[PDB]
Amino acid sequence: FEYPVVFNLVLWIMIGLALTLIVTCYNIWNMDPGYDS
Amino acid sequence: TGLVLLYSGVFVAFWACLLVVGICYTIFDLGFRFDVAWFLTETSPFMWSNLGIGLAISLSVVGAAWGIYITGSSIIGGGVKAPRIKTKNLVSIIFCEAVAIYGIIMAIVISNMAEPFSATDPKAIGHRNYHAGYSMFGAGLTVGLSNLFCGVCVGIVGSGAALADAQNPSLFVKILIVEIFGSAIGLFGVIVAILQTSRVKMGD
Amino acid sequence: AGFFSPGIWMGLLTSLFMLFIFTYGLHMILSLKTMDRFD
Amino acid sequence: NGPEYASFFAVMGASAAMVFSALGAAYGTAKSGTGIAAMSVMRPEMIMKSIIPVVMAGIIAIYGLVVAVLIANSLNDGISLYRSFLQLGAGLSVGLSGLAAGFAIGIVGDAGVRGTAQQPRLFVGMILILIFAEVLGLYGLIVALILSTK
Amino acid sequence: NGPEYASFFAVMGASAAMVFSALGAAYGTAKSGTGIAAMSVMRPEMIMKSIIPVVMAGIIAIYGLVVAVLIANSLNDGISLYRSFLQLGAGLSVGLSGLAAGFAIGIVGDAGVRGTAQQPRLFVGMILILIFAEVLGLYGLIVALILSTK
Amino acid sequence: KNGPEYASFFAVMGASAAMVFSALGAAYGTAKSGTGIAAMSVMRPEMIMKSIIPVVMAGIIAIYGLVVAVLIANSLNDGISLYRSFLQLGAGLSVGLSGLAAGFAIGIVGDAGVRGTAQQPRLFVGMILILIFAEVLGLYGLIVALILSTK
Amino acid sequence: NGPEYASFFAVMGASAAMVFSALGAAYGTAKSGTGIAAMSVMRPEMIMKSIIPVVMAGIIAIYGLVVAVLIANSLNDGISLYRSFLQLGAGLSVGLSGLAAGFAIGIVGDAGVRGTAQQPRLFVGMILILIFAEVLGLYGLIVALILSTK
Amino acid sequence: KNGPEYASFFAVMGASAAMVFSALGAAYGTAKSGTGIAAMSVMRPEMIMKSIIPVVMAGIIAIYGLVVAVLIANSLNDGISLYRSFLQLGAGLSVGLSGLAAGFAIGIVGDAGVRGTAQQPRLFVGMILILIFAEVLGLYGLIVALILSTK
Amino acid sequence: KNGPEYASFFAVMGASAAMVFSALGAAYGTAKSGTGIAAMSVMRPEMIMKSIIPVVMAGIIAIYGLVVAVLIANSLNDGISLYRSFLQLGAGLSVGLSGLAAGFAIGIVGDAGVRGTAQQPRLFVGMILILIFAEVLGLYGLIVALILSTK
Amino acid sequence: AAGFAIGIVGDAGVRGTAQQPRLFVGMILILIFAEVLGLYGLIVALILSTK
Amino acid sequence: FPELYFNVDNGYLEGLVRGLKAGVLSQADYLNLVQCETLEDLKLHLQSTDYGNFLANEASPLTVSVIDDRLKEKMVVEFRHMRNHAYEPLASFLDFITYSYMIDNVILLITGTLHQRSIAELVPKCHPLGSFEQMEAVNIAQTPAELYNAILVDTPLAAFFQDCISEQDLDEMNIEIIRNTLYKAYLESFYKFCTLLGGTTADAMCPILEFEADRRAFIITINSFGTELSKEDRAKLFPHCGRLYPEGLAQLARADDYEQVKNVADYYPEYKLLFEGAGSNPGDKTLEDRFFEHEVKLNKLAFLNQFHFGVFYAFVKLKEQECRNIVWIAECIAQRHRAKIDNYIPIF
Amino acid sequence: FGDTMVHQAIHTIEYCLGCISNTASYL
Ligand SMILES: CCCCCCCC/C=C\CCCCCCCC(=O)O
Repeated sequence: FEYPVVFNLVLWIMIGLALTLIVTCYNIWNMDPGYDS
Repeated sequence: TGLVLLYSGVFVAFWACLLVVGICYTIFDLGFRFDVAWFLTETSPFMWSNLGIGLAISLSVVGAAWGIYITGSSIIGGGVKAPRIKTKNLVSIIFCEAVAIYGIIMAIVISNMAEPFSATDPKAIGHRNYHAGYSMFGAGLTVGLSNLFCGVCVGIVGSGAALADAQNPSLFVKILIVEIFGSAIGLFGVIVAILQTSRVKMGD
Repeated sequence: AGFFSPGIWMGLLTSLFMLFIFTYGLHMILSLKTMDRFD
Repeated sequence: NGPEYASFFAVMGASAAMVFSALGAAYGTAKSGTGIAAMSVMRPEMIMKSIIPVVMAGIIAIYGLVVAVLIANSLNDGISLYRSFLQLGAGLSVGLSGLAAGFAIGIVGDAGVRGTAQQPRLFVGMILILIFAEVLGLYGLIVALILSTK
Repeated sequence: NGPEYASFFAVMGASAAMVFSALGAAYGTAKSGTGIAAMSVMRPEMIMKSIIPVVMAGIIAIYGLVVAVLIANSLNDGISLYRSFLQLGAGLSVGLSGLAAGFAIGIVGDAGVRGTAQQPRLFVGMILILIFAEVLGLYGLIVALILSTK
Repeated sequence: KNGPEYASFFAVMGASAAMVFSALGAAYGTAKSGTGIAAMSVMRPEMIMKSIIPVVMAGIIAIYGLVVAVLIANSLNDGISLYRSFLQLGAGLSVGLSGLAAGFAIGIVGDAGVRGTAQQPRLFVGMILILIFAEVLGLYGLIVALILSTK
Repeated sequence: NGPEYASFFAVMGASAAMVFSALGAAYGTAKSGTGIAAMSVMRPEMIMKSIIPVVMAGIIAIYGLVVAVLIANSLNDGISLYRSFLQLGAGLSVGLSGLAAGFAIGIVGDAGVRGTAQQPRLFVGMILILIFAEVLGLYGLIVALILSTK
Repeated sequence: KNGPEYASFFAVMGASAAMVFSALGAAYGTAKSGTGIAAMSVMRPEMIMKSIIPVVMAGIIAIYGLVVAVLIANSLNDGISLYRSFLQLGAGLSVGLSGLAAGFAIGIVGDAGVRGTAQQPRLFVGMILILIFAEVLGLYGLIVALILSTK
Repeated sequence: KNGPEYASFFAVMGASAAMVFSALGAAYGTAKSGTGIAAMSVMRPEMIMKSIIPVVMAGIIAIYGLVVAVLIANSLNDGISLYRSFLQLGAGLSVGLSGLAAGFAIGIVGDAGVRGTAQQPRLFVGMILILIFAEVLGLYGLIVALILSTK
Repeated sequence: AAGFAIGIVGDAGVRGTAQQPRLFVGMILILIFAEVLGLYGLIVALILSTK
Repeated sequence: FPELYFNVDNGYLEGLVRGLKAGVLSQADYLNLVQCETLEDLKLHLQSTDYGNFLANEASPLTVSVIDDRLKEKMVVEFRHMRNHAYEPLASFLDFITYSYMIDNVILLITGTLHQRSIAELVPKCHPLGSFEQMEAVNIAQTPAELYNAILVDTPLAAFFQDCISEQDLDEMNIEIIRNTLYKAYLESFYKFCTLLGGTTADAMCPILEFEADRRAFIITINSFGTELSKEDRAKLFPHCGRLYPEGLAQLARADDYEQVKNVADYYPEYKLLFEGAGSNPGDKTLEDRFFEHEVKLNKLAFLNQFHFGVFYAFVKLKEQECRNIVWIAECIAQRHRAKIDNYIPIF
Repeated sequence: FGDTMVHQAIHTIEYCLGCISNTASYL
């Protein structure tokens, strides 16, 4: 009976957690080092 | 573009999956599960109304503040060499201050027509009362976004009139004609806003 | 069963509307970068 | 009569006829009026003759206002679902085509008053393109009146 | 008869036939209109001959206007679901192909009139490519007409 | 007389949006014009206490949203009607999005203004007047929030 | 007979066969059309010899046209859901392959016309590469035919 | 009286968002200003312990979020009503995102201030006055988070 | 007494996000500051054992996430209450994303600190002091993660 | 996360190792703290899998 | 769409650079300077315009050389005021304008380096717009340009030196070739950067950079007739940047005659009607007195575009035309040779 | 007494929490 609750408790957390995971992983994927030395 | 790639990615992935979710409701039999009737009727006629009252004042002063700093940076920028601008060209600021006035006047107009009721059923809450919800929403959008767009309009031409006035003082009176046509879009929104809510009546 | 029954479907339409306001206010803040040098 | 949720789409038809045509009229006046104040420094003679691209965008607003008054007065409690979709499809036909006529006037009217300040022979050609740019909005008007009045 | 919301797709056909043709014809008028002003500073003779990209882009708008009127006069309350998808499919057909023809006319119309200022021999070739970009809207017209009579 | 169990959500979200969006605009007003102070302070160090008036008027934007956030939080109660709570959501957006925009306009004009004042002091009596017009937009969202919340 | 929503996907097959092929033909015309103007300033003789890549993109447009009429003549009220899915996949198979073939024509048509402006020996090789770019739409055509016959 | 089974979600999300967004604000206040300290130090190394005021003013933003996060976690019980958890959700967002905004304004003024202070020592009395105004944005979010957590 | 069958999903996501995001913060703290070690050490090889303090302060952020990921993984049981699982989820986000903020702050000020230390060693007693205030942001998230997993 | 740390420090560290061999003691010391992020992820994956 | 932003960061600097445009001397101001008879009278006539009291403290004999550098020091402190306030869509753009002066300072620095002289050449004899008062390793370099090229990569011209072998500049390549190869790679890098910036600053700037490459294309292939540089040398001295790139650069590499660069200029109708300078006529505007007037015509049209960065680059190239004109006025007056005093460029 | 408190505290804790990470790295 709590199907509206449990569906969005998974969904908006998981795509809220994956959006944090892609934003971070992007920022660190390229980070502009000083690589000449 | 780094931050735009997020919004370009969210807008694609959201629709894209609407499409696959859209061709999987029809393809089984499950179009009865969609129910735009249950969306528009069950939720509230207070949500549509009080959003439109909030969007009337707030989206109008978004374009009113937007129109200021486009030309207010042009006032102080061109005014360093030519300080005669500052008193003559403040009428461009008032022409994007009137669009906030049109917002707040329509906001207290649309807020007065909201009245609480007791019914909770979509049949007990009649079609005179759900139309009261949607009309306050659409009036808030047509006075909120219209004052936003004409707020940018009189600000952009106000910035150009502030810079031609630095070169030649005799030009600003002629370019001021263009801001009158730009500010007429704001009054055009308030006309439709009071026509969508002229016949409406909320309450029970 | 109801993927969205009306109350979550009102709170989502309220939150995801003012999340468009918050990410708009954040996008303006994320670009107010400082100067390089002084005189 | 019609159902309770029927009146929603007619309000959106009255709104989007005015909202999107406001965006067309805003861009058609801002982008072109940027060019008016720009050319005025070197040639203040056409400063009253080149105000006609910003008034071709002004008629784009009054295209959207007429169909807004038409829909907001024909709107009533308990309209049928067939009538409300006609007024929703009326407002999307005029506002989003007036948005196109608003962009076409602004891009041409900005470029036209730069070339007119450099050579005055373009002025007989500039007003011809602004005719073709404005009738995009005029075609959106006559399809909105043939849809809402059924 | 059919369901009440069947008329929603039909007015979405009459709307999208107009705006997507108008958004294409706006791109045909605006992108070529910048090409008129850039060339006319040096060559004032080719302003009345060179307006043919903005006129051929205007035929895209009347391609959409025909189908938008033909769908709107075929509307009725209680049309069947099969009839409604025909006018919806005809609206996207003349619109988005007219939208694509609106992009192609604007691109080769812009680059064409910059070339005719540098060489008048290109004026015979420019109308040849502009015809080939214009028939894409015509191909969308004849399939929108074959969907609306059904 | 009693409402649904989720009725109190929209009012406290209007209590949050009244304070968050006002502080987001007040942060832009403090940071952008405060960046303009350091750029003018190197050459003209006389005007340093004179030029705090962009970041002070941006501070007024924050207390605009603070007033409505207190007024909504004192009107909260369990079992409130769905009408009353949605009034404070519309009151939260009316003072929140107004202070976000007016906090932006104080920031850009204040940043350009203290750089123009440092090169010609004639602009200082005009820059304050443009900031005066930009501040009333926060007051415009204020008094419509006072109407909606006390309704 | 079939369900009522069945004929939506078939007319979506008729629309997507046209508007995606027209989008491909518009890109092949526009991207190569700028190459004609960039060539014409120095070598005006190979103008009519260079209308071929915008002609080869024009066949991509009529590739989607013949299957759009083929779907629209096979339409009927209450067709089976199996038959309507066959025309939907027939429409996407010719349009999106025609969109890719029109993308392939416009790229090599741009560089090949600019490349043959410096050296006429490329022109026999350029029109050979354009053959391979065209048959991508021809492969999508013949599978759209055998999906529409069933 | 006994709330639903899912009612504890919003209150513990109020506890997490009060600490996460205030730490993300205090991180930007430390990182953006700390780059300004190192650029200052190579020319004027006398004012180093003098210049760690923008990095400790971002530290008060972190303890602003920490206080209300304990105040929310001390009020947690199972079976709380849906009204009471919605208060603590709106309490946590109004202090973290306001602490996020106040952490941004400290990061920009703290960066631009200590770089200009190395070229003009008169800026520091003006710099610390802007940093006061940027820090009360967190304090404005604090007192609304408290007034939502008492009731 | 016995919870629902889906209850252990949220507390497991608190155990993973306490370790994923804290290691992601310790990734940026090690990588951004480790670049500053190899850039500094080409001209000053003596300070290479003193300059590895910004990479070990980021290492503590990982152990801040490792502890509570153990704390959550020992409160787990088949059929825990939905109240208890939201606690462990809210505990895990309040230490992972806060450690993500503290790790991002350590990496920026650790990189910039060791660049200026190569030009003046007087920054070294100040670089650690800013690095302290960046490191307590992880500790603030830790002590609120413990009070959420205690209940 | 650990592969990001060994990727960046392993990139810039071997650039400075050629120009100066004194970094080799320090470079592998940073790579210790870079690798334990994956190692800390192991023992939480272990302690979740025994239950 | 790219126009309702760009007043956030660059609103103050657009009105400031347009306020400086109104002080550029007009046609009426140039007529007052022509009627002067002495450089002392030219100092009083310049007091009516924005320049006033800039030559107050110099001396009683006013030489023309002290008028020159005091004119150029005023536009430096006008430009250095603007570069201190641009945040980062425009600070990197303003840094690109100073690279044209950094190239002329670098090649001036490598010549004395080959001839064993140092810092005393640098401070008095370098352009203040692209200067070396930072990156102090380049000042302490007295090594013979091999241990100094490894210092020269510490300088924002390092991205242009990737076609410059360090041994090749050590007297194996001619010293003028090493300028025009540096200016070549500077021009495509400046053309690509203005193409990344979109909207109004892409069609108000690349029309100026198209003609600047074709000034570089035409003047190279005319002044390389008597000298022993091969056709493959001047083909690689052509910037791949403008209207003559796929077709005209091939024909300029084969010319060997002034008449053959003329007929390949007639293919372009804008670049013809500029080749009528006609120095065979005894007194007339020469080919580069016609290229300058087309240069300032494109810079004048940059001010008609409004929301764009090209207003800044046009302002420097028009303020440089002031210092060329007033010196040309003062050198016709001090030599008492005012029979060609009208051959200046009247921008406004 | 001042520096031997703070500097030797680094030697203790890097042995103390280091020994757990040393033990775990033998996996
Ligand atoms: C249940 C809620 C789940 C969602 C939580 C949302 C909170 C996410 C917070 C933002 C993390 C973004 C980290 C990006 C770092 C930016 C890099 C940088 O600034 O240099």
